[PDB]
Amino acid sequence: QQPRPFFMIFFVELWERFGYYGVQGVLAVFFVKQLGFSQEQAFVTFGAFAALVYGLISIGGYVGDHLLGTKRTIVLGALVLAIGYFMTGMSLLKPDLIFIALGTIAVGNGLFKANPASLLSKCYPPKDPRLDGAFTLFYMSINIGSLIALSLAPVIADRFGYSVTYNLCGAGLIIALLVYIACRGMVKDIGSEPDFRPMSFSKLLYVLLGSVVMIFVCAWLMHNVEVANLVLIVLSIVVTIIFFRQNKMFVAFVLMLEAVVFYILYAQMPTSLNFFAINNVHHEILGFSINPVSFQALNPFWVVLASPILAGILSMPMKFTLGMFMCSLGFLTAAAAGMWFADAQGLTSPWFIVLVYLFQSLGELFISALGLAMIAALVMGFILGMWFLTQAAAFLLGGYVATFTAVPDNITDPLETLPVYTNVFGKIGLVTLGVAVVMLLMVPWLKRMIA
Amino acid sequence: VQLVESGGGLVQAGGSLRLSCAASGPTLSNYAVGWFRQAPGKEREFVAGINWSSGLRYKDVVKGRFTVSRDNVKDTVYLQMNSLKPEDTAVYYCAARFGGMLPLQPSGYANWGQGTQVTVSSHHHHH
Ligand SMILES: CCCCCCCCCCCCO[C@@H]1O[C@H](CO)[C@@H](O[C@H]2O[C@H](CO)[C@@H](O)[C@H](O)[C@H]2O)[C@H](O)[C@H]1O
Ligand SMILES: CCCCCCCCCCCC
Ligand SMILES: CCCCCCCCCC
Ligand SMILES: CCCCCCCC
Ligand SMILES: CCCCCC
Repeated sequence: QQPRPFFMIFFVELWERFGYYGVQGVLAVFFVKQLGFSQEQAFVTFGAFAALVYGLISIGGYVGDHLLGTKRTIVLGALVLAIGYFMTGMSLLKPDLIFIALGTIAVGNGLFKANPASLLSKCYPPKDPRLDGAFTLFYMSINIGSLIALSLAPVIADRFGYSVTYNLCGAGLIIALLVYIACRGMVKDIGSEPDFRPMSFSKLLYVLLGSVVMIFVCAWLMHNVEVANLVLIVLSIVVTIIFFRQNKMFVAFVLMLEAVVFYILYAQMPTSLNFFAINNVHHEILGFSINPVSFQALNPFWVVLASPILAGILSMPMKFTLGMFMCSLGFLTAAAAGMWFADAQGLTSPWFIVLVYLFQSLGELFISALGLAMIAALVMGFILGMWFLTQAAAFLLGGYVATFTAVPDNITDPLETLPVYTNVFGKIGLVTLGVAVVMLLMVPWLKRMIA
Repeated sequence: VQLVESGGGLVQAGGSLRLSCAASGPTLSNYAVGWFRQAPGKEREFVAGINWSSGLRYKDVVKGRFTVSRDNVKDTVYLQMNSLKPEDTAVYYCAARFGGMLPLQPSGYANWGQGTQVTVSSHHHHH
């Protein structure tokens, strides 16, 4: 059905994402049980980590495009990422390593993330009709790797320790790198322009220096979220006023403020929703005992199933509006399951969290795998900059929001935690319903501006 | 996923026993451990537990008599029972649930030991 380099890219993406979500699924619980962080500390440090891991993606697009070439930057990013995973496994020996290891994952991801997609677009003639389907399968590849990692990582951590799980993430990256090396032939004629000139050792050294410096800057920020907050505050307000001073661009801006809300909500899956499932949900579904942390796997699961269907099955503003209503419903559903459908002991049925994740993953499809491609369509390297910047700000804000659900380590009674989660999840749902409704109010004038 | 209790037995009113719960594969340190007891003709009830981060929960009748503690080098949880009374006579089960909650009902716990018999006899010495 598909070109030969498609399958290489599919499996490289699967394994890289497996490694990343192997870390993401266990990271908040690792902060709490292993480093002894309070839930508030863990939630804000996860917010900072995810902010860096996402805000740095623009660099890697630029480096693959103009400095080293897309194929070289895939190799470099995979190597830095694997190093980061093995470094995170090493930090169970040397705890003071953890932040440097996390910054190495961030920078690794920053270099790697944008590049396989770019490579994939180049495996097909310029408007080959199979591209829509090839990119849907690419997203499903991300989510198969993610599903395996989110399901299995917590089990592995429970039975073998974190060092083994982080090392297995590293291993997933080394097998992605091996699949790339053993299919190098498939992509000999596919790449960006620097890929085909000889490599510039000056630019390679510049990238390695910047990478290292930025590893240290990330480790610092993750250790001191209170100045990351101000760095991103002032950065946002100053790119706010650079933006404001330079009519289809005002559409990209409001679309971005809505993607911000979506990413605040997305940020809850490894933090507040994860601990909600730990604390206030039955850990038994269809008669099987599971690790509650594995519940995060319900999002990629619903994506893997829903993406072909939705591919089969207005324009830009309505799709974003529908995604926002869906995320609203996911949180109102969580709030309702706590308010009305809980046990005497304060525990709620896992089916309610299955529906929460279905809603949230529909929202993801409508908003997240759509905004970037067509925000560009409305619009350039500045908006790519400021888009990844606002999404980093969204993960910082998400960590701060998750802290309203943080449970002191001495609380043991689920009826004591149930009302906290339901208050926060319901207010998140009601605000995101308001936001979705003003989105819908604005959809017509938006659709006109896109003309 | 399989826990083994140890340390039950027969003791005179006012004596002590120490129950221990151990786990096989999963590190017990990620788990709230609750001790339940079934007395003849009654339902399992929550006696006492410790969660994954040293929060404790007790049934009112056993406060100031029972202590739950945790050794996370031996991956083991203890129930020290002092001032034992006849009504403490029961089968004691340890149970394990991931995380920091100790819910009161057996349904909140996925993993269960087989149970040790604790008998407290009103026997005392002759005066
Ligand atoms: C919706 C997300 C579900 C993801 C599904 C889990 C996928 C399979 C994981 C490995 C296969 C099963 O391996 C094992 O099986 C038993 C019963 O099934 C489960 O249960 C046991 O282990 C886990 C974690 O170690 C504990 O949190 C759990 O309380 C315990 O009873 C776990 O899932 C897994 O330790
Ligand atoms: C394909 C050629 C690979 C060249 C790798 C050179 C790495 C230089 C190391 C400089 C360290 C800062
Ligand atoms: C005292 C512990 C400090 C840990 C730092 C270890 C650095 C390892 C570099 C790979
Ligand atoms: C295709 C090989 C890329 C080499 C990059 C190595 C940088 C250390
Ligand atoms: C852009 C919204 C920032 C909110 C700070 C509390």
